[PDB]
Amino acid sequence: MTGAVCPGSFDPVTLGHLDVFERAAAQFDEVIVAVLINPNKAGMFTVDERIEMIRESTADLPNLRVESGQGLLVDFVRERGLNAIVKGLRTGTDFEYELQMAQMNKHIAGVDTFFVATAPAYSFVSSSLAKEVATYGGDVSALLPASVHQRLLGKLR
Amino acid sequence: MTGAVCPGSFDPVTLGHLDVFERAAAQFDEVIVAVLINPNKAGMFTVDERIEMIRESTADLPNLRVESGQGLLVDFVRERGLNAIVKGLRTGTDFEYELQMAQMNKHIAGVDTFFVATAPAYSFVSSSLAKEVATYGGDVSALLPASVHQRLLGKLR
Amino acid sequence: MTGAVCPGSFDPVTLGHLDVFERAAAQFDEVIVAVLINAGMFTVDERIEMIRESTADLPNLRVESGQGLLVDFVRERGLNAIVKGLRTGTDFEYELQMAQMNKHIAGVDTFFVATAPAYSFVSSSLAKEVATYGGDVSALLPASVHQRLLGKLR
Amino acid sequence: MTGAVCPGSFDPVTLGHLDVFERAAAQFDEVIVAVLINAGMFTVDERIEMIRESTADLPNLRVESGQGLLVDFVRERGLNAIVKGLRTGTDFEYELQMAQMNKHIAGVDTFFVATAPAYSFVSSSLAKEVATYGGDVSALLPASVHQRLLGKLR
Amino acid sequence: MTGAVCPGSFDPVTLGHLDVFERAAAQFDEVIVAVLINPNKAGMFTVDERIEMIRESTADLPNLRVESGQGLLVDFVRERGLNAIVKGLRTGTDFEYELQMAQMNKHIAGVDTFFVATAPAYSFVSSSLAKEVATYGGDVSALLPASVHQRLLGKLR
Amino acid sequence: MTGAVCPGSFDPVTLGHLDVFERAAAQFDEVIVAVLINPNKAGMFTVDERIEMIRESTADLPNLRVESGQGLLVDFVRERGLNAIVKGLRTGTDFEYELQMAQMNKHIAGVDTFFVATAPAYSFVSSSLAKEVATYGGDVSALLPASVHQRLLGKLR
Ligand SMILES: Nc1ccccc1-n1ncc(C(=O)O)c1C(F)(F)F
Ligand SMILES: Nc1ccccc1-n1ncc(C(=O)O)c1C(F)(F)F
Ligand SMILES: Nc1ccccc1-n1ncc(C(=O)O)c1C(F)(F)F
Ligand SMILES: Nc1ccccc1-n1ncc(C(=O)O)c1C(F)(F)F
Repeated sequence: MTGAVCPGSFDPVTLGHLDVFERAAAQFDEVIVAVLINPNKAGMFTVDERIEMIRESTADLPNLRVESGQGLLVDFVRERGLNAIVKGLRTGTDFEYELQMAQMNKHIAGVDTFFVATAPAYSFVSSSLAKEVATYGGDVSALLPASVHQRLLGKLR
Repeated sequence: MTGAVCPGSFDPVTLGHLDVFERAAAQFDEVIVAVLINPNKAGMFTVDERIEMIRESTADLPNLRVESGQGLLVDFVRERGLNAIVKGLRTGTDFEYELQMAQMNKHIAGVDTFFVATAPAYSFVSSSLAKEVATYGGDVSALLPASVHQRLLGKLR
Repeated sequence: MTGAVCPGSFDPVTLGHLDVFERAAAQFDEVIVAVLINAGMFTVDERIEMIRESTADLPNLRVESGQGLLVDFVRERGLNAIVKGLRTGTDFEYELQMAQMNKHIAGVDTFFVATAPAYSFVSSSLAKEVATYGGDVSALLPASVHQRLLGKLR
Repeated sequence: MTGAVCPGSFDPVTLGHLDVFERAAAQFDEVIVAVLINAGMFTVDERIEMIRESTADLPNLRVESGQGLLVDFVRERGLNAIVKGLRTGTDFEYELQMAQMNKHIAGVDTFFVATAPAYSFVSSSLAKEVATYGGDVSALLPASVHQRLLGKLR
Repeated sequence: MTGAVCPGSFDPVTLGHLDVFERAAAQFDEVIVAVLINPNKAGMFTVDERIEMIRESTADLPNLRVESGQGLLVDFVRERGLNAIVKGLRTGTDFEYELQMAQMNKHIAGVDTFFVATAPAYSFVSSSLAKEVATYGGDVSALLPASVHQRLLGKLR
Repeated sequence: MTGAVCPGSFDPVTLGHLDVFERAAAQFDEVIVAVLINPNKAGMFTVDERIEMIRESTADLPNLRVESGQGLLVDFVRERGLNAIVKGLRTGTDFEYELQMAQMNKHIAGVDTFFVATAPAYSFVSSSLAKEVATYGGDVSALLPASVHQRLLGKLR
């Protein structure tokens, strides 16, 4: 059985992330989405809220599961019998930064990273920019899953 | 039942390519190396020679096979009942160019592309630069598998 | 009386190009599309025709063929601005060199716009290549252009 | 009636910025410099003042402070174009994301211009940093700004 | 009488840095490693510790010396009667950022900057990423000189 | 004695090249400008014309000499008792390409490469773009040494 981990803060999950999840679940026997908890930045949504939002949006992916993770990612991956990470990239400068992390993760733990190019429609979407825009009344409903948008309006109120 | 195609001209295969093959073979049930031939431009090596050099250096990968082709890569992929391409990247400029072809390939045929970061040792190795340096007498033995180096020197002489 | 020139080979014009034309047309009183003679699929007249067909709804745009220095083309028509679309940061680096050169020699400025997201991967070159091998590029090209491209391949 | 907004923190405005203002002013009937309140050296009023002082020769330019979404600022003034300067391909990538977002949510377009070559290395941040340690940045800043910067450091 | 300054925070020095030091020392009559301290931000290591770690791994470079400083790098350079800075680069984004500082430094003080490309093996090594990975238990022994690794582990414990 | 080689086609030498030559001659005891002859592309100026133009523009650099070179650059460098190359860069994408060549040259012959950032005024100038512009009556006199411009007008007639 093949498998990969899709890591991120997902605060909140976007349609870009979801596209990556779907494409991973289509090519690996199992996919684990790792929602990374950071004690430093606490973000807009709690880890449990983030997990629930992802589960709602991935309800039709039976071979994908969602968990919280903390600390060194390659430990999270290897603890679950896997040794691949799958991540989306939206630009060359994204690649450069992620490349050093991928080479580091391969060096320290033998864990591989597979990158997928963003769907063209979501090349400009990020969690941070979506939150920023929404905070000032901008409409980001076309960039987020249905599950997220309603919950986002709520947090803003 | 998972699988991916690793495409290239492989004229000749490099250690960088072999690294990608090994990493693909580790993460997918089957891997097909697609030796893509330009029927209008002979390279340095014939199709038979390219395939032999790849086979000799992949003998320890039981789930990898090598086949040639031409025309649209996505047709090669789909006619084998697969839907994924695996390719290596070295730079951010690599990524921009490949992103465009990856997005085109997904658009016209639904085929996805997964990129892996080059092993650091091979980030400067290319088929073209290896051929160029060897043409002028530089030592490229450490960048090419054994199956390649002296065949290359033979071509040049 | 504002104006800009949108240059390119446009062989053929894509929906990515048309997007840039419309955006230029929305912000400048006068837009001239400059079809540059440089070697490819469509003749200059054919390219001009495909563009005119696809830009009928833009009253302040016209299409002309051009040769020689782009800056001469621009200045001989009383303008001093170029409008061009970009997809990547590598696009910017290459175009930046030409933009600074053009400003240096003739005082002609260049305004760049970011590609629409949907057309990130579309280029004349790649569309021709894919169509040549039977790939469907109908969603990447103006309706008129697409039929004409089929015709060339036959 | 064409127009564009040139946004930034301008803390302080540099000769690189002023170059972009002049170039925008040359191609659009109306330019509004938007001084964004976000945390730094000069107050909003001070930044506005330094810009007005340095743009007296541009009759079709005015300077206003802004808060909230840039697209709201732009649309509430009847415009739908942003003009911004770029130095590198990395600049383009970051700005491209915001430009496509801004177009998506409000239909506001963005036009980028390449920096003048002489100002490739100038930024408000680096000029302040260097001046703070006694480096001479007088050739990188408008005459007025430079005196005012000295004053802040004293 | 030729000479160059190799600047950095070196918190801690990496094998990538050491490679740059060695290459500078090979091409200039004297090299000064400038340990630049932010008087307002303690790093992980004190100035004395940073200098010791660099000295212990450069003992075989007779024409290299190590000194700390703060403020404008160009003043450090000129007060030693020198006019050149030598720095390593890994990426094109590295280059854009350093180009801006190099052009500023030439403008204000006439000091030139020479960049060298990272050794391929170290292209993913940074002081910050090494500290981050070690903080969470990853093995970074092969990216840091002997003079550094266990001191780092000691800091973390 | 320290030294470096400054390689290029220099067809014709530009003020950007000259800035690099001056900065190299200021930091190394000797500099050799290697005018690379290519049998494929024959260019606008003969090798001897290119050498003469460079000598005129570098008349006040007594520690810089100009020679023609052919074949593998690292052989040219090592044959002259040197093991450094100095080259200018005008952008990050220039760096990426040159980086692979620098890593290759270091690998095959132990020859180092030092890069210098372009003077801001010449960031847009190249031999090719200068020739192209001049061919159609554009004025590139501010971008080329005095020696070149007159000779360029002549070739165009
Ligand atoms: N936008 C996007 C599209 C495809 C794949 C990934 C992304 N992506 N990458 C990082 C992030 C983030 O904001 O955290 C995202 C996005 F949020 F999903 F858009
Ligand atoms: N060098 C390299 C390393 C990892 C994956 C791929 C490669 N790669 N990439 C492009 C090319 C090329 O020849 O064009 C190669 C290489 F050839 F395998 F080395
Ligand atoms: N990694 C590296 C390799 C060669 C030259 C320099 C470095 N380098 N570059 C930046 C940095 C950094 O720590 O920020 C380093 C490293 F730290 F030495 F590794
Ligand atoms: N333009 C420039 C500026 C500083 C250093 C180098 C250059 N450079 N680099 C390559 C080339 C070339 O055209 O062959 C040049 C230039 F031609 F000098 F501008």
